[PDB]
Amino acid sequence: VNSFSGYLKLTDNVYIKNADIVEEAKKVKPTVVVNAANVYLKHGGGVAGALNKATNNAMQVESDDYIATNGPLKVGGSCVLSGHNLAKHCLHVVGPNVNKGEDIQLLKSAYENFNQHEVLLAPLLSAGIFGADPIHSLRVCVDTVRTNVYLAVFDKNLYDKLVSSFL
Ligand SMILES: OCc1nc2ncc(Br)cc2[nH]1
Repeated sequence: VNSFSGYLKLTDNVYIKNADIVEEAKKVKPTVVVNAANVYLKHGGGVAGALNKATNNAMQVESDDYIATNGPLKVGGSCVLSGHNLAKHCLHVVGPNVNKGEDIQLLKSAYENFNQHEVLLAPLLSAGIFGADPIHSLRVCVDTVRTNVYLAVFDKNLYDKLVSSFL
C-alpha cells in the first residue's frame, strides 16, 4: 500500500492521473520523482522548468555542479540527484527530443531507467515540448517499465485521450 490517490490502473504496474506533477510531488513526497531532463540538466521549461521552479532553483544549482563534475548525460540515460522539497530523490531521465532530431527508438532505453526503482512518480517521457506522441510514449512505458509507475498528466484533454485510446 502506498499514498498515491485517484489513479486509473492501466496494467499490473502502470497507473495514471490528470495532475500537476509538481503539486502531486509536494503532496505525496514520493521516494522518486522523475524529471523530463535534457542532457545538460538545463531545467528551462516543460516539466523540468516547473520542477526546478518549485525547488527555488536548488535543483538547477545541484545539476550544474553534477554536470561540471561528470559531463552531460546520454540521450536515453539518467542520473539520480536530490528530490529537494518534492521527493527523496529525483531521477533525471533524458528522453529523445523530437524537435532535435533524436531517434525515437531511444524512448525505450529512457524508460528502462525506471526499472531501477521500485515505485516512481513520473511524467510521460518525450511528451510535451520534447515533441513525441504522448500516446506512443504511454505504450512504450507500459511495454518497458516493470516497476510501479504513477504517471501524472498535466493536460486534462490529453489525459482523457490517453485513457480513452489505451489498449
Ligand atoms: O506547478 C506549476 C506547474 N507548471 C507546469 N508547467 C508545465 C508542466 Br508539464 C507542469 C507544471 N506545473
